[PDB]
Amino acid sequence: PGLKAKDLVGLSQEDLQRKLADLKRELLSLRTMKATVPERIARFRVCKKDVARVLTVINQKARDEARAAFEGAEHIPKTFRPRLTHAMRCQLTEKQKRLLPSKLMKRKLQFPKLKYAVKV
Amino acid sequence: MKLNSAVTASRRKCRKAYFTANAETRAKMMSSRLSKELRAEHKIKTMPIRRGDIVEIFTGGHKGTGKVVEVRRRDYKICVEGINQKARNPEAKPVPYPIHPSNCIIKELYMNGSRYRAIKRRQERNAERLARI
Amino acid sequence: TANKTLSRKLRLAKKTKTNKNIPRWVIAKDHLKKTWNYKRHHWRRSHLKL
Amino acid sequence: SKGTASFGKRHTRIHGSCRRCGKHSFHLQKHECASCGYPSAKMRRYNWSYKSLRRRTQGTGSMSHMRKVYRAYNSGTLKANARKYLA
Amino acid sequence: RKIRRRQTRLQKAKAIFPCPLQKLRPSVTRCSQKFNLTQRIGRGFTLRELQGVGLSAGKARQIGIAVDPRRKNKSEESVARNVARLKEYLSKVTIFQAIQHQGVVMP
RNA sequence: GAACGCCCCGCCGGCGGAUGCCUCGGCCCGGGCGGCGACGAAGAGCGCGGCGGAGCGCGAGACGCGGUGCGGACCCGCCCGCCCCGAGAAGCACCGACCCUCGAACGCAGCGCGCCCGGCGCCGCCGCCUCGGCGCCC
RNA sequence: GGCCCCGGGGGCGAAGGCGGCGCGCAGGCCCCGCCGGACCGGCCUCUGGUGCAGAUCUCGGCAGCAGUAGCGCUACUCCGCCCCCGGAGGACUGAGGGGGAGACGGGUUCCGCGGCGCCUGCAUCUGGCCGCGGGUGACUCGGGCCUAAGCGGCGGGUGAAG
RNA sequence: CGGCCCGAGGCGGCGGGGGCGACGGGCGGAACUUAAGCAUAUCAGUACGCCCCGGAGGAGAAACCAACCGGGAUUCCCCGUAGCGGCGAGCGACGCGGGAGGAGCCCGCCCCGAAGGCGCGCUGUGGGCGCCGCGAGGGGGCCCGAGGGCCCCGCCCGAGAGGGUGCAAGCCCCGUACGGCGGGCGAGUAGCGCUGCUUGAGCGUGCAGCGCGAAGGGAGGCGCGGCCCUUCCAAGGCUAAAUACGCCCCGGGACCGAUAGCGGACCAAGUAGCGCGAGCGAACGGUGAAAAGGACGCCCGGCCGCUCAAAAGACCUGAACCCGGCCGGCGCCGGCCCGCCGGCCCCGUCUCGAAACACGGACCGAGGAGCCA
Ligand SMILES: [K+]
Ligand SMILES: [K+]
Ligand SMILES: [K+]
Ligand SMILES: [K+]
Ligand SMILES: [K+]
Ligand SMILES: [K+]
Ligand SMILES: [K+]
Ligand SMILES: [K+]
Ligand SMILES: [K+]
Ligand SMILES: [K+]
Ligand SMILES: [K+]
Ligand SMILES: [K+]
Ligand SMILES: [K+]
Ligand SMILES: [K+]
Ligand SMILES: [K+]
Ligand SMILES: [K+]
Ligand SMILES: [K+]
Ligand SMILES: [K+]
Ligand SMILES: [K+]
Ligand SMILES: [K+]
Ligand SMILES: [K+]
Ligand SMILES: [K+]
Ligand SMILES: [K+]
Ligand SMILES: [K+]
Ligand SMILES: [K+]
Ligand SMILES: [K+]
Ligand SMILES: [K+]
Ligand SMILES: [K+]
Ligand SMILES: [K+]
Ligand SMILES: [K+]
Ligand SMILES: [K+]
Ligand SMILES: [K+]
Ligand SMILES: [K+]
Ligand SMILES: [K+]
Ligand SMILES: [K+]
Ligand SMILES: [K+]
Ligand SMILES: [K+]
Ligand SMILES: [K+]
Ligand SMILES: [K+]
Ligand SMILES: [K+]
Ligand SMILES: [Mg+2]
Ligand SMILES: [Mg+2]
Ligand SMILES: [Mg+2]
Ligand SMILES: [Mg+2]
Ligand SMILES: [Mg+2]
Ligand SMILES: [Mg+2]
Ligand SMILES: [Mg+2]
Ligand SMILES: [Mg+2]
Ligand SMILES: [Mg+2]
Ligand SMILES: [Mg+2]
Ligand SMILES: [Mg+2]
Ligand SMILES: [Mg+2]
Ligand SMILES: [Mg+2]
Ligand SMILES: [Mg+2]
Ligand SMILES: [Mg+2]
Ligand SMILES: [Mg+2]
Repeated sequence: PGLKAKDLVGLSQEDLQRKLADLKRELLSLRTMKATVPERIARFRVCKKDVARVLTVINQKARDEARAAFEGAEHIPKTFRPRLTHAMRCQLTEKQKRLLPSKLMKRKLQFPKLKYAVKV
Repeated sequence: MKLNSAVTASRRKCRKAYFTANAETRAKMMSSRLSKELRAEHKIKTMPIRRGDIVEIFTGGHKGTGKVVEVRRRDYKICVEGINQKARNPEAKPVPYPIHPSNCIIKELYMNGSRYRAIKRRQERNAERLARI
Repeated sequence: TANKTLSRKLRLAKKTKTNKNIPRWVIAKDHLKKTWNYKRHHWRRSHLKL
Repeated sequence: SKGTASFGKRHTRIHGSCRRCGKHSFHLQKHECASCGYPSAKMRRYNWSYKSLRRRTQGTGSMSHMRKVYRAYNSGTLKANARKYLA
Repeated sequence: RKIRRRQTRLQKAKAIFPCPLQKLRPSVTRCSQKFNLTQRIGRGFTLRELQGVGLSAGKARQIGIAVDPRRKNKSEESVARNVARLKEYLSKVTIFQAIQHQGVVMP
């Protein structure tokens, strides 16, 4: 059970931050009760995961904000860059690899490829 | 004779597949017949067993009809109501003799939205096959 | 020694913390017959080199 | 008295825990590890002991990043992303 | 390996349909005194041979003829035999349900 | 003589783990694939479960969080929880995040300290700012 | 790999084990009774990691010997009632201590309650053993700082490199 | 005081560093061993140490081979003796021929001169297979703890590959067969002399140090000098394919079956344990269809009996060596019914010769040595 990430979606940043503060103090209270009942020990589990959900939502909203803030620059923060391996980031582009000198290109546009059949 | 070459015919691999199967496969592996009446009504030959189905047993030393109280998927067996090990006391609790789902025909089905829908899905696919053939 | 660094203290503390037996409800839950944790140790015959 | 009596004069630690490989192999006076070779930048590896090689190598740990990257390549969207980049 | 190579040449044949898998290669004389009177398949046709029929190196390459500008003829009979081969091939070629020739062309 | 010892005319017991049968394991061949890293790898340490030692997994959001699909009654013990034409347990696949200390390991050190209020490692390429020279000239 | 005349033998009892007869010059084979509780072959053709008394053979189990050889540090006794606890007696260690405390090494052995399956080469109601809870607080003590003998670093130098 | 030249500190963007038991490239580089000794030789241009990429890599479009009624870049596969050598032991290419695959090109030089990628550059830029899903068809009678067993009568079959189910199942259940989505031409150079390594390369196969050092030059498996002939253009660069391979995933097998097969089949093996360290490294698989994992009563652990087909009771079967209780009797061969008479040294081995005071062997089980190219 417990709070749903959809029901935290579309809520203001300060409502979210106060709800996180409440959950933190609640886990302190509950941990104190543990060190000093079925409903209480179920609530402890549900509340750990409620904290996790609030923090998930806060991070997702902030990330979308920042990725709009940097959308059209020349230098993007490395966190928002494409997901690619080291090798792929270092490879040449297909256009760069298919670039041809002028004289070679001219002689390649002269006599292009042709479909033909040969009989017996 | 098999023709498909991504499917093993190796006893070691088949037995290891039967054990260590995941839960969805195990649930599908625990199927049983529908009776003739339900075969006529739903036009379906087999269903995965469930709590709330009434089952008529044969071929065993514990023969009778009862409702499915529990499903022991690790063992691939089902605990039916009324079908027990013979107890020692006159008072002591019942203890279920576990029945294997292929030793039964389901007599009356538990129904809900998902059961209805998956049955209709299966009918339409069998109809595609029957139109092809 | 009575004069020990925190790093050696912490690794010794973990050995002490994990030197325990299998819980009985764990034995019942997991359906075990082996009930001795053979990674236990005793200070008299051990040579912890931490 | 070169045996049992001489064994009673041992109250020193020659080696301690290594910061890189974690073994009781870091020599506390030479300041250099006899198992992995720390503080060398490269790891100590020898072909005359393949059992020593198999004891600590790629795969005896978690392989967390490489595991995710391989599954993403083999079945996820990574090569499509490569095509979009390399356009 | 036999199956692997058969699959590869099947894929290539589909890709380039209806071209043949092979180029037109010349007829040449085997090198030894021991293999003196028989012919075999060479690498390419000489520019002298192409000048026989008209085609240039690029034009012949385009219409599917191996061209070897490093070879030099050793006599006039070499030329006559290979110009007959070129001339007949250019007879028998069509250029665009078509038929894809198989194996070596004019063995 | 009895008894001890020995052989077995047979009947029962111990100690030990051979033989027989079985096999979620090995080995050989062939086919795929050939996919890591300063955006922090491989590896190491420590910690994380309601009752939690080992191994798997995870990282202070810790025995896991979210999104899209599928699936459709369970969840090894004790507890909880779910249950329904959708209300959603087991399970599966992709994608988005979190990601403590050490480690090519990057303020110095390895667990102790700094300079400064952003932060503060080495090499190289291309630019740029500010500069030196009784180099050649003006 | 084949055959085994309506398609070879098997819970109406397979393989193996223990006794017994029969056949064969022999290697070996066949049957019966008891145990056991799921697989096994005769004939033709094919293949091999194909037959043990020995190797100071390897691994495992195990006999006689045999209830045998064996169990420094002066010492215990009576009663409550065990080598434990109490009281009374008799002794010892003898201030370079069988005393009181630190450094190194050990790593929880520390404390309280409970206990005797293992250990405590005899016993135990004892315990450094086993279970369950606990436990080490610094402006002034030490480490952090300084430098010793040393060790590392330094535009660079050298070496096929490391 | 400015320009150009040669340097210094800082800042920004970008790149490098480490990791792998294979395949691949570059270096350094043994000894055991064989020669029935041992130096050259061989092992071996191997082990091992250092460096460097990739999905392949390297190589590559003749300063080639040849001697023909001639071929024509590179790689790989089939095929087979010239020669080297204490001319001993040993070692050893290749062309021609048949196939897999096939692909060609440009910088400097020369002409234009900023036409260029314009804070640079005239000490020269620019041009000439995987993802989904359906899926046929057997009863009746005996008996068992249990029908996949026995008897008798049938169905499906593009499916009689197989796994499960309380005992051998096409028809009890998963699967199996039949289909859908994504789809004008290179200088401290070439060559030569001396020296060291390397090669089948032999008065030099390839490399290198040092000294000398060209113009038309290189090659033609025996040196030097001269004349010819045949055939190529070094000292600069790029390039697909046919080829090779561990880890991990997938399928198969006249392979092993728990002292075997990997060291490792067992919820926790490179684990427990051992060594200051480099490193070394085990043993341990199996109840039953179902845990039904042991009622009631009686003594004060035992006895009775209970579950189950059965205790199979901490577990399948349960041999030998060795031992305890009851019963019988007091070594091999042969005759006789049975305790007499006759014969009998401890095997294996080396050896002229073993019972030897020659050596190995307390007992028992399982393993254990002429196979392959
Ligand atoms: K990479
Ligand atoms: K202390
Ligand atoms: K100790
Ligand atoms: K001594
Ligand atoms: K060291
Ligand atoms: K065999
Ligand atoms: K004795
Ligand atoms: K006590
Ligand atoms: K050098
Ligand atoms: K060498
Ligand atoms: K040698
Ligand atoms: K020698
Ligand atoms: K020698
Ligand atoms: K020698
Ligand atoms: K020689
Ligand atoms: K040699
Ligand atoms: K010789
Ligand atoms: K070809
Ligand atoms: K069944
Ligand atoms: K020169
Ligand atoms: K030279
Ligand atoms: K040689
Ligand atoms: K010679
Ligand atoms: K010289
Ligand atoms: K000549
Ligand atoms: K030569
Ligand atoms: K010559
Ligand atoms: K082993
Ligand atoms: K002998
Ligand atoms: K001898
Ligand atoms: K003799
Ligand atoms: K003898
Ligand atoms: K003898
Ligand atoms: K004698
Ligand atoms: K004697
Ligand atoms: K004797
Ligand atoms: K002898
Ligand atoms: K002797
Ligand atoms: K001897
Ligand atoms: K002897
Ligand atoms: Mg020292
Ligand atoms: Mg754990
Ligand atoms: Mg053998
Ligand atoms: Mg013998
Ligand atoms: Mg005294
Ligand atoms: Mg105490
Ligand atoms: Mg004792
Ligand atoms: Mg002080
Ligand atoms: Mg010799
Ligand atoms: Mg050689
Ligand atoms: Mg290459
Ligand atoms: Mg040589
Ligand atoms: Mg083994
Ligand atoms: Mg037994
Ligand atoms: Mg002896
Ligand atoms: Mg044997």
